[PDB]
Amino acid sequence: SNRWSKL
Amino acid sequence: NTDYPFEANNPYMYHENPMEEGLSMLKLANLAEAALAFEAVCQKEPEREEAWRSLGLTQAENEKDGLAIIALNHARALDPADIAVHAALAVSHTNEHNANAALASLRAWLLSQPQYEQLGSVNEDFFFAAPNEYRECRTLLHAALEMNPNDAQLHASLGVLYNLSNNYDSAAANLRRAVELRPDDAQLWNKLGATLANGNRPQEALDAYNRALDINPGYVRVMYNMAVSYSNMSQYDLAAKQLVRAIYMQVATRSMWDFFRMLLNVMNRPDLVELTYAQNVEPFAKEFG
Repeated sequence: SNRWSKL
Repeated sequence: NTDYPFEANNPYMYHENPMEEGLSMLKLANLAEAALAFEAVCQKEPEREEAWRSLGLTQAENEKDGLAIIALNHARALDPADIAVHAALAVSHTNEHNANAALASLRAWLLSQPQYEQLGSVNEDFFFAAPNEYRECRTLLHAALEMNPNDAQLHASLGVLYNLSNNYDSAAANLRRAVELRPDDAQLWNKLGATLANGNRPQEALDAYNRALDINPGYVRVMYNMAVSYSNMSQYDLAAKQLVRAIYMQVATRSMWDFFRMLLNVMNRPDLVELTYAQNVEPFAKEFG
């Protein structure tokens, strides 16, 4: 699982 | 590096005051449009700051941090006291992994508030590389927090900071405190969503993102963020559906297509991957309207 979420 | 790449054939170069047209396209839950409008006000009136701010603030919501920072820097260039621009800057650099520019922006967000400018009298163990800058404005925001125990924008700011140091433990505690206060802030429900997702709880995250879309039914980041959680849980059908809705609602688009290309990949569809190179979201059928 390694993708980045955005604020 | 300085100026905005303005989109050609802007239909609002022909409209008498497009600021108002856009401001209510944002009211009409339609970011792609409202960005064009503000793009004109900025080209018609360079010197008007609430145009560059609305432009930036909107592009960030429309999943384009690149253009959002360029735009907020001009709004800051015009008014360097503008707490909403600085709040937004911090969020954008945090996402863009520019640590020093983020800390600077948070600090500036705090010290510009007249009720906190008293704190400007300042002066191995805990995390960050970029360390003095981070120990400073973590202290500074806690002092601010024991002045005003329940300032929601203070928690939301602590949440921003704890994402940079990868402490989604504390970030989620604070951003949970921040919604609750303001349980109808979409900006804030997303932030929780992302904190949770980054800290490996995509399950919960998906809840937080739904509350956000209940409030702003056309918030493109979030649609994208929902794809990111569905992808991280290896539920690629769902990620794929969600990214399409996000791509559609974005309008051309971005590395958004690159992300969709790797989904169809792991999914074992060599077709479909082949035809991502047309602009067209049209053929991709599982959703309609």
